Amino acid sequence: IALDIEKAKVIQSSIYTTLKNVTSATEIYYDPDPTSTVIEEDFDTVEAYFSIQSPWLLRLELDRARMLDKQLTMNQVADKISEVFSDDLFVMWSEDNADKLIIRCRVIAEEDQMLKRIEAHMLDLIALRIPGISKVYMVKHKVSVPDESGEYKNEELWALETDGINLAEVMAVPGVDSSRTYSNSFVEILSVLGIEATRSS
Amino acid sequence: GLVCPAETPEGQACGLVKNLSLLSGISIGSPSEPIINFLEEWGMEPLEDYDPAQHTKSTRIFVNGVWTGIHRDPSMLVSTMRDLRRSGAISPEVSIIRDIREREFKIFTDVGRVYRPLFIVEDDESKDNELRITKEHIRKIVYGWSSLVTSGVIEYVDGEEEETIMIAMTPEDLDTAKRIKPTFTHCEIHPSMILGVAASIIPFPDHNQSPRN
Amino acid sequence: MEDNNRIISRLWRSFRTVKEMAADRGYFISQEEMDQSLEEFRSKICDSMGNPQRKLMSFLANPTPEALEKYSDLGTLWVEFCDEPSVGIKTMRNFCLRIQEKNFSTGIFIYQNNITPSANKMIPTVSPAIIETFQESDLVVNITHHELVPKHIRLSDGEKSQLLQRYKLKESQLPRIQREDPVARYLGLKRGQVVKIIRRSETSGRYASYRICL
Amino acid sequence: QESAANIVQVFKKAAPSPISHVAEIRSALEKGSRLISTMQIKLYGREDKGRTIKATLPYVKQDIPIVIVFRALGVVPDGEILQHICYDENDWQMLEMLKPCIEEGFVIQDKEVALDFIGEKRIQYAKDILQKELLPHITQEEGFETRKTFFLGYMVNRLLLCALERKDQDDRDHFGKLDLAGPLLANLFRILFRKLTREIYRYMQRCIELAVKSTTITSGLKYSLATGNWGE
Amino acid sequence: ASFRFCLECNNMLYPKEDKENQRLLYSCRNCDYTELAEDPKVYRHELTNIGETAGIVDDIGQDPTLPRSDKECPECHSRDCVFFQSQQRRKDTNMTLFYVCLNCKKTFRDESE
Amino acid sequence: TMKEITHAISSAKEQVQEIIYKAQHNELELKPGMTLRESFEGEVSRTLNDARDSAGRSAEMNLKDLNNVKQMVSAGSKGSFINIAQMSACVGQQMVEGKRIAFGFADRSLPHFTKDDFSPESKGFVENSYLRLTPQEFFFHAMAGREGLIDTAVKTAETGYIQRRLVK
Ligand SMILES: [Zn+2]
Ligand SMILES: [Zn+2]
Repeated sequence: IALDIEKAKVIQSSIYTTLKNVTSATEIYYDPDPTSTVIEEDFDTVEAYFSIQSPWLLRLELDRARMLDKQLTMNQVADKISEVFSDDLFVMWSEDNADKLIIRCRVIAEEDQMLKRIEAHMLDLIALRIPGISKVYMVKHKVSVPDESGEYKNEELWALETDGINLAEVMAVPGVDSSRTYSNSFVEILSVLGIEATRSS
Repeated sequence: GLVCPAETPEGQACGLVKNLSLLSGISIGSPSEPIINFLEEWGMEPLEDYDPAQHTKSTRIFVNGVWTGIHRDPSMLVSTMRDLRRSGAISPEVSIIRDIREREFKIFTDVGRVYRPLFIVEDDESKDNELRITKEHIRKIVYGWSSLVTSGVIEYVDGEEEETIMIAMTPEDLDTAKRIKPTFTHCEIHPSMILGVAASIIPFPDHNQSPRN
Repeated sequence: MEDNNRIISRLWRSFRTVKEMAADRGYFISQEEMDQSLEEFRSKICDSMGNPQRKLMSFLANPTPEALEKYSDLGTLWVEFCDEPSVGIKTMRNFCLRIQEKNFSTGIFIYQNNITPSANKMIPTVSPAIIETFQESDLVVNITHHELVPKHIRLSDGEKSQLLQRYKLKESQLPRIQREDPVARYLGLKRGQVVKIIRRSETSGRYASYRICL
Repeated sequence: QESAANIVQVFKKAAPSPISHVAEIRSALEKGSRLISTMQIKLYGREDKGRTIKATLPYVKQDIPIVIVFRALGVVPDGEILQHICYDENDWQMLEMLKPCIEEGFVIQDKEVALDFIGEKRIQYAKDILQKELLPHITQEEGFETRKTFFLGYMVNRLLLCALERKDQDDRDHFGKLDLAGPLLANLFRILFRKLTREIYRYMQRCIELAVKSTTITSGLKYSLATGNWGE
Repeated sequence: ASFRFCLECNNMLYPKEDKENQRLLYSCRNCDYTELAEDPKVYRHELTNIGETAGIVDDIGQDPTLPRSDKECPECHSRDCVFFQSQQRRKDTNMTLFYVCLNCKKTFRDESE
Repeated sequence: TMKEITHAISSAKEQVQEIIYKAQHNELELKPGMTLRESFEGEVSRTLNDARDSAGRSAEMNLKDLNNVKQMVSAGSKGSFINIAQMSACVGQQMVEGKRIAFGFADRSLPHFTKDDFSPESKGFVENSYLRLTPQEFFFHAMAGREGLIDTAVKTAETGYIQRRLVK
């Protein structure tokens, strides 16, 4: 896969998206009845989630356009969330069809203090799809190369350039050539590929 | 206007040493009270007793960096002080800036504010659309510069007050040879005044690579 | 398929790498034994549903017909893997002992996430033999394979005691290489061993450098 | 000799720092001694961690959480404090921010304790640093506590006005924000006449029952003007 | 949110739960005052668009440093308007023009999406 | 030719007024990785530059094999295209820190300008030739050169340090 346009993207988005980057707002309401809400645009989302806790609520309103960019799914998003805390935090969510994406949840001695520390632990210590690797652009480069017929010829190939640096990890990713990867951070290169390769850099 | 763009030492300290334009002058140090008073007696309800909600969009006023109360409708407080300076009853050296876009009133007596002089425009023409100064004042030049100011025909604009005015270049205007040329409150005495002693002797400084000048 | 389909694809590349290192170290191994496709691999070290059981991957290998020619006493190596994603000081004695008796000389445990501080503090406790530790997530891609990584090579205490005479060197005057150097580990060096590096050069074609391991 | 004084500035402080944003104001009496001590109205808690507001005062070792600075000033109840900072009860965001801060000072409930936590002997000194050191311009008189309070309020405001992306970080090089000859002699003369002042104090402190060496103001002036070294 | 204080000793309001009856209370920790919940909403984070209209006193037609466009508001149909861009100092904002009319004080844009 | 150029700046001026109208309407999409605003500049810049580029090129081919300045350029003994350009055609766009003359004055270049003027006559584009700058143009230009002079008076000895090190 060289001039595989879509293959480029397919790797881009596989190299750090956090809950914090898809959440338009978060609120913590008081709903003591675990079988209906004090909220309108939520009703449906309860009843349609009982077939095939603490009275303190925490709602998140995720962005639509933001779920198409980094591409995400309520099923996934939550799936992640749920398995992050696990058996001591029941969570629910609407379905991608709706006109308002949401995620409700409760815990399981002063709860308004706890359900707020778990406000952050949700927006800054939880990843969805690595680290230190922000912006990641794509480019069409000039790569001279051996035609079968001998002569060297123009065969541009897509390449992903980053805006941060981690190697040991972004190296073992399915779809790259851990024989050509390269960070200008020589410091790193030496640590990963052996002083020699370091010198080369 | 205040400093010459060209004259300044090469290497070492470069830009840490500035020279004054021809027209620039520095403030000296007037007194505050004859204006603090002159105020809290023309609409300035003192800070001491303030109420944020009864007085919503209350334009707050500052004096030399102190907050001496707010004022209700200021539009006039403004075009009164400005009429006071032009007759010469609040030193032409003081600075008064009205920042509508924030609702505040700047008062400066300070000593060390560089200022330049400009012609006043004022749409004061019940005969058209104009520089308060006329070709009668000119040819009239017992008529010093002290009078050109005591008649509200020219004003001393410091850098701060500058922010809220609109200056016209060529008084007049505002051939396949000359250089192509592209609300006013003041006009420029003359653009060739933004220069200081140094460049003033340079012929056609407007034709050389700036770094050479 | 979920996201466990990949935790296999990797354990496999990490594998082949081990092999390569073992043959490059100076042992026997067929190019095929390295080229075991992902397919014909699954059904060989898996149980029921589709999970790989490592306790059955570990193996041995030995000094090639050649290796015995430059390096006499180069003993036999043993590579081991473990299903305990956090192996500790206890499941350790099973390794520390397994060789101190079979009498090999080269231990190679592949800890998945991490070994215990109580554990590894029992490595240099069985000489002459020596033991190494390699994290899993660090052997997924053979580092030697990299573009910038030039070919290195060991040197008998003969080929070494030669370089020195041939260049009139006092050992210290020779370019060095770190013990914890990625490549140094890969070929399993030791404090006192030399390494000839041979890389391409836009000036002569090939230059021959040497690094002793401090 | 050419940054102007007595003005409010707000600066963002790099990702690596316990402080988020901070607002400062360099103050000095336009006429009279002229102290060079600045006010720091910080804002701890980076743009994440669960965000207090503390400020620095002249001569105080550590920093104080704005709430106390208010009660220690003359404003003891909450919401009367938020009174000064925020000017629009319908601006929940800002107010929210303040919340955590109020909790900080919730432990000191009056002017007694207010001026205390600032370490009978200690309480008295507390006052001092507020009438002669705290935002010393405005005036160092006495019965104006109120005024300084509205400032420290206008300040804590300016801070947030930015930490909420409504106003940019202050433009450090906005020329609008020159001590000629005349002024120079001033700050210089004082330094002199003042040594003459406390000189004339010694002749008066020996007479167990003329003296004014008018050479310190003559020779002092000369030295400077001669070389180029102002300070004595 | 728009939270509340309290009569008596004007202070901050902390919430507590009506255990036995299941409902929300607000209170004070200086005295004793206590009031029921105004709304089930307690806290919001919100990760803007408010502040583009930035203080526009009628006098905004006296700030000479502002541009002049000869359009015509969507109501009074005049031809003396002044404008600018959002005052929201955000490097990522957009560039649409907001207009004020010397004959009303409206807020019509140039936008079209 | 002095005319043919003038109108290569006028038209270039409108290809700017045009993309400014089309921006003051939100009628343009954000080129991935860039801000809606930044992407506005990115074009204005690429517009004036290409304008200026041929502005000069018209004169370049307009100077016969007798023009002395040309001669001194072909011989390779002094100056280049750029030079002729800035002397017979258009001086160019002025700049500091990489962006056309800032807004030191709240929302404007000089007090002689209407707020929010993002045009080129405000951001520092000297449309004039040395043979023929307007105050504004003349100023920006200075602010631009000023940045230049700066490092030629800084990189001068820090470069020398870095040198010294390599040596020792
Ligand atoms: Zn109360
Ligand atoms: Zn209207």
